[PDB]
Amino acid sequence: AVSKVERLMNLVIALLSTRTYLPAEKIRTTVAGYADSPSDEAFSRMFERDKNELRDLGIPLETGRVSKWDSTEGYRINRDSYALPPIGLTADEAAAVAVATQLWQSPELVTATQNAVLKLRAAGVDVDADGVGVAIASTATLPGVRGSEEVLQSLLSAIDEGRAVQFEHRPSRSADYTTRTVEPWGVVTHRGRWYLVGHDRDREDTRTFRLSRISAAARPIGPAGAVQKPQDVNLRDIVRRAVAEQPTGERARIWIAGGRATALRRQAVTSTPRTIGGRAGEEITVDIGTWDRLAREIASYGSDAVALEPSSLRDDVVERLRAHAAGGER
Amino acid sequence: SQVSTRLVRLLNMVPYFQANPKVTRAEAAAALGVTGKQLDADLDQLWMCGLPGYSPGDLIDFDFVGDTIEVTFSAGVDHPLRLTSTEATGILVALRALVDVPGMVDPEAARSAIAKIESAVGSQRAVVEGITEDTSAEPGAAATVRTAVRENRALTLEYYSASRDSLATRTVDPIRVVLVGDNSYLEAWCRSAEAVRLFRFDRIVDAQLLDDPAAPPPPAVAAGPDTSLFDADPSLPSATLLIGAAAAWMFDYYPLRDITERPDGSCEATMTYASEDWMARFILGFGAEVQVLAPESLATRVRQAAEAALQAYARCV
Repeated sequence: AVSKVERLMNLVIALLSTRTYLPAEKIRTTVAGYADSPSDEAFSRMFERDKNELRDLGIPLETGRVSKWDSTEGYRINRDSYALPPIGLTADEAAAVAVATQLWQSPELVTATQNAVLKLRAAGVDVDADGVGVAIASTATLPGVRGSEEVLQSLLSAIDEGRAVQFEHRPSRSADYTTRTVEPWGVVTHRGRWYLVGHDRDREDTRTFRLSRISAAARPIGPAGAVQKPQDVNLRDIVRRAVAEQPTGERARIWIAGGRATALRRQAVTSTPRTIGGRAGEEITVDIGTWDRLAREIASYGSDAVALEPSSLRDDVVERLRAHAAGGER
Repeated sequence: SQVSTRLVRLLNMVPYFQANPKVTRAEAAAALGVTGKQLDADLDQLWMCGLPGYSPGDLIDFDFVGDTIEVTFSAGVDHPLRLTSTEATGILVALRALVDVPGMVDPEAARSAIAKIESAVGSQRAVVEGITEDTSAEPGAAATVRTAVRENRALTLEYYSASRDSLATRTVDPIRVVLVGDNSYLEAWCRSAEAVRLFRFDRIVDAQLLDDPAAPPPPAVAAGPDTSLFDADPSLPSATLLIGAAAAWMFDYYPLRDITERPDGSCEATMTYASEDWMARFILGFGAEVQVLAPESLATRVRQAAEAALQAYARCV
């Protein structure tokens, strides 16, 4: 009567401690747990199941010939390939790992992170979370981390398996869902927002998709190893380009009353004091960027911020203010 | 399955004990995150298993000194098991996700950890990568905040209140740092108003360290990690507004409630506002894209503000 865990531990210990390849019959005779099989076929099936499980657990089994004077196949576990290289960790890195191990919430990701942390601690370092005293408050309201958790797991699994993905994506809530099948290249984060980078098989272009928009149906399709992304492609540069295209638009002169518009004050490029209409303040020459965003920012402050140049932005602001002042009828 | 994880843990226990010569029971339980009985059963099961031959000098044997654990013969178990692709990828993803969040972790430590893990596991440029190789966007206030949290020293913070649109200089004592959504907030007790408040890093112009290591009242009274006193309160007023199809920008970054759909664009939503001025500015920003429905007083105030802005623009040149 030998338990499965004990049998597997005995098998891996026996393989690790032997410098010569071991055939199946020797393993059956020597290692405990392989002497109770009523028949040879049952032993072969049990051994194959155990070897499949051990190979699935990531242990690098190697199969070869016992010697140049024999032909029966034998098994071994390389001591060099099985052992991770030693690593020295300072207090800062230990604190970083301890803080980062408490982000995920999916059971699979939690289990994987826990196993990785256990292996890292067993490597020799001491990872402690109570020293920093930093916790996580939000666990079910995050639109980037918590909301985009299962989708990120599916994308990571597909990238690891080297397979294309098919999913449903919508540019906005008003628009309609569209089925997109793309070959992924990686995942890049920016300002705490994930952005899947891939090449579409329906448009043939490099696209970045915000993981918040994509639903949980990130179905993996295609044979393994069929995805060969170019190495020279820099995903982070493409993400940065996709984040913002218009550098500065133009230079605009906007008057803002003093003591307010602090958010706009921080965005000021050049400033000059001036008093207009009995109200003092500063006229600032600044950038443009997105026209709609700047128009909204100017219109939010109302009389506090007065646009001077260009005249088109002033006309847009005046039109929006008149639409507001119409009484809501239109 | 569960058996796989149990086998991995029981195989990696030996190097953990080899690294720490005299680790006690409580430390081992805390490190491996298992109960006392489970730890004892796993240790006993590992005791009676080892090299083939099963001589008492051929299997792994311990040396129990009181309540301490030490290894005398590892039988070849000298190094921990390698890292699979999934766990290493998850760790790297978490580390690269927390490096951009301001104040939760030192960026230099995160970069060093990334480099060391990549060197240990042999990862290449085919993995997740950040945007900023060297941020340099830290103004130094975040480091001062972390130092004050570690050393429990008084801090002076100049915070920009967007609801009131002002700059307020306060003397606060930190309690803990928490993450909410994509905006991490430093939690601090302020004696100016004598309350627990959450300040955002991007709204802090600068921080000043002071030599007043005074323990805040909440540790001596109540030190709940959440303390969501007004994160979601019924007393908070809510305005009912109509949103056009084009103005979908606010549909993502703001908590819209009671969303009603209409092809004619005659169905609306409801959103809470902290202050009347904040909601008025938010409404005026979108222009004609957003139409005011309720309350009537808010609509009248918005109309008066728009008329005043139009008059000011007419007077100005």
